Amino acid sequence: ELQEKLIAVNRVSKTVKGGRIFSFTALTVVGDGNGRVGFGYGKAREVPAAIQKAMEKARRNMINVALNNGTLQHPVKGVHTGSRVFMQPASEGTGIIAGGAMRAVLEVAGVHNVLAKAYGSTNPINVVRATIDGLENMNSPEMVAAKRGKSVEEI
Amino acid sequence: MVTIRLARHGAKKRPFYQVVVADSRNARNGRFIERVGFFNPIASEKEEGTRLDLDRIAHWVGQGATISDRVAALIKEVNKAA
Amino acid sequence: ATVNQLVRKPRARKVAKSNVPALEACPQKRGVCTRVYTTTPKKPNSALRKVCRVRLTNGFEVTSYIGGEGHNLQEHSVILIRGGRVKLPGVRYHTVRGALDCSGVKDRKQARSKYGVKRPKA
Amino acid sequence: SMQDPIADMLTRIRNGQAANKAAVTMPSSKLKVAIANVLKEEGFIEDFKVEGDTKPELELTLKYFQGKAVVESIQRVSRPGLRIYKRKDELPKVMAGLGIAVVSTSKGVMTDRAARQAGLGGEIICYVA
Amino acid sequence: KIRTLQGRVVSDKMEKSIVVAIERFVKHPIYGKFIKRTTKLHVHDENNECGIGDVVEIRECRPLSKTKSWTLVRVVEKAV
Amino acid sequence: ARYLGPKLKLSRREGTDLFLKSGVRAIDTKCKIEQAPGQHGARKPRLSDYGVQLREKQKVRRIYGVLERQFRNYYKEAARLKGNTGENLLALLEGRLDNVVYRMGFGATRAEARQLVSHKAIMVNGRVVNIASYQVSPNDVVSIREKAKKQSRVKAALELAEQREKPTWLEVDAGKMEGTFKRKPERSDLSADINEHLIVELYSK
RNA sequence: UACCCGCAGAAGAAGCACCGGCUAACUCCGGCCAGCAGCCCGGUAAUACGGAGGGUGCAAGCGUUAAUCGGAAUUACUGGGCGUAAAGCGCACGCAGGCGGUUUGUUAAGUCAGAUGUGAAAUCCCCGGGCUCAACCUGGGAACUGCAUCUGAUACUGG
RNA sequence: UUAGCUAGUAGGUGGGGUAACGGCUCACCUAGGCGACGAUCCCUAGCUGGUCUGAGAGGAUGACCAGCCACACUGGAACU
Repeated sequence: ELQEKLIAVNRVSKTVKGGRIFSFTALTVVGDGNGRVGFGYGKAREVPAAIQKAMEKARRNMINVALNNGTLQHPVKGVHTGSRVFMQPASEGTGIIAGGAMRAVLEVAGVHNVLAKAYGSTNPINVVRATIDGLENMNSPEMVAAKRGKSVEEI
Repeated sequence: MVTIRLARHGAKKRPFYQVVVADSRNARNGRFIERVGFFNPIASEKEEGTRLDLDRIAHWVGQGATISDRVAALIKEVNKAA
Repeated sequence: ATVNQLVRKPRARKVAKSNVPALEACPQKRGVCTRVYTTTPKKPNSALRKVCRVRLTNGFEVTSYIGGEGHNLQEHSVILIRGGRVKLPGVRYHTVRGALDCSGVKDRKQARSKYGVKRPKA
Repeated sequence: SMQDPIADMLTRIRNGQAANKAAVTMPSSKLKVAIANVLKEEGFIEDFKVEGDTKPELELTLKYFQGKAVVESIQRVSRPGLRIYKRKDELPKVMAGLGIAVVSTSKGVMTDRAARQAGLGGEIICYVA
Repeated sequence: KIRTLQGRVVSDKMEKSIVVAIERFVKHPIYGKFIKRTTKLHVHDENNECGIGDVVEIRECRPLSKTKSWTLVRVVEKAV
Repeated sequence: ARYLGPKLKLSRREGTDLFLKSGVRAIDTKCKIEQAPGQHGARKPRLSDYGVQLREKQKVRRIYGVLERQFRNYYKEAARLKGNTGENLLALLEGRLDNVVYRMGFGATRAEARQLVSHKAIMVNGRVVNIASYQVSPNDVVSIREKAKKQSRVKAALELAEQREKPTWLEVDAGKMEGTFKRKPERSDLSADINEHLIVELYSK
């Protein structure tokens, strides 16, 4: 019972001897809403087939996120090719302050309160890749506590 | 001279005076030395409309500061009520 | 830039140049029609754009567009111009229809306030 | 030339951690030993020893958990080109408290939360997350 | 116990007066770098006791000329 | 400063009953509720994110009969208050005087409740208050004036409200034609088909 | 005068912009002309011109223009770059300037801590109060992130 | 795309002058003083609490209200 969200549909084209060959690419994201989120990207000669391929690729290749009561553990920075992403944990009641692709990722991921901002290029594919890379690199107090070989009294 | 008087603040038709110690040459709502209370002339008698400090007022009167007629009446009524 | 290079020469904020310099930070400017004529658009488009040249009260002489269908504007006509360019290179101002020499576009029923047309009473 | 040996120590730690080095060695110094003490008591390095008398050589034993780097990030904040001093009410917290900020207060080199509990500010040496 | 300053003497060509440069360490209001700033003061030096380079302790007084409002208290280090 | 035009058009556009009619019938018997207004009402186009946010804000506004300036000020005060912005907004919306008078049972619709309030027929703590946006505080007593207790409007409204559900924060006596505002309603007491976070995202963009 | 009371009768009181995408809102009718355009339509079935019907958004207002900041991380201190997109001086020596290996002692200038004085009132923010509500007025507090002085700390920078 | 500026100019002694210190003024003597941390020159401009915007840092701004300054047809001057 995971939530699936179509982020962007784009029409690309390859040229051949006869003319242009138009195909469609769809970027989606799925997530169970409590710390697991994955994005899929499918190209197809039609829009529904592209969305189906994106959903199948997104249902696999899902990552785990260490949430903290529905928000981030700490401010994180995600970077892909052109997009640089900043996410920050907020208090209860603020919502998701983020761009379209960031909103989709953080909403299907299970994040409820976050202050986010996208720098550089706002390309949807690179934005969702940067968001996923920033969320999977976010660690919890138990992780750092066990990695430091000392109790979790820092929490 | 130095005088203790009222500065008519508030809105239209609803005045609110601030008992200020000011050099008598300045404007009414202009430069003053010290605010020693207030006076709300349209108070509902349910709340307080006369909270002018008598300690600093007496200290300034002891230094030659003059008391305006309205402030003198206010001091008299504050002493009578309290 | 190195912090020392900024200490010696700070950041120079890029200055923005106005797109309607003849108004001189005024919403409208009055001027007299020096020459009323028509112009052909640029490339893709093809028409005969109604335009006029007007010497403003501050001495500036600019070309101003005359929107709407049909206008009774001759030389020496004292009109009111406002910002707003025509994408007709060179023209950077619009003539306010219904402003002290430019009559409103007749037979307007929609978007009348943009062309100075009184409301048709039933 | 060598104008910042503390940033050099941080860079040696970072490069030895990225290269999966077991231990890193460097010329020793009092401030380097104090920062290494702060790192060891916080659990970012295993151990450290200073060898040599006329040219002391500091050797830090790097730490790994799952074949992964224990020190994810280590940055120099106050540097010779720009010194950063903070008061006790504006001491920074790294990783929203999960990381440490090595602060040099008048009572020695300590972490940011230790300087906060001691009611002290000072020079922000580095961030270790 | 009196509020005073301290600087080095950069000129003593004038009679009964010296020019003391008070150097201060100020953080830049924007970029946070600690920059040096120099405050040159015309100081009254009776007896012509101070030479160039002396680290002197000065204090403020009433105006003694068009540009002199500070006077000498004592010399700490003497041009060597 | 008021909406006077067709009422069922709003509920048809929102796709949901907005209680803009008294309740002598079902809305299905007075209009095509499942069809949007106008010549192109049969079509349903895919709404954007801004479309959904705007439509939810308009649904709440048309429910409470609040124009845009007052609703913007309501959101400003809710974001100023401490706590979650959405329930603060809905509580500020429910605290209005005409809303309470309607919920109290003295109005068949919020329009006739607003007419009762504005026409100086409603009292708060014995003081005739004729402001529809008057924020009603806890423990306040709301009653019909002696002169307006003779109107059949209030009787029909009382009956129509008895055939409705009873709010938990209102202690009303139909005989004395008076009621008491006990407390502000919590988020769980209002309708569950109102997404306050949509309005928060619309007004915070 | 505020406010209150009585009378009569829905009676005296709704407009503006928009509907190709960005951006909520679609159909009919009249030829790259007339025209629209904030950035990317019209050459004879134009949701983009003009009119009508319908709808959308605001509402005693609604739009356009002018102006500032934001978005613009697009002067990047927070917070950018320079092989090929704009950007490494043709190369070097070198004064001023910037920075500077390591240990000890000393100073306490930078730095840090505490206290005092000051930082006008209004304004901003918080809890209340009075105007039938609000705007508005107002009590108290917080704040005014600053400067100076005095007393200490000595890890780091400086002498 | 303004680099040199300054002769009462910088300081000292003495006389005068002011309510008051002071080249404020005068006589004489010394030869200095300012400046690359931007002197001099040129253009623009009342300053502040504050206002608008911004998450903040900042950017823009200085109408109303309050404090300070300057002016009173233009230039000069003193009297009470």
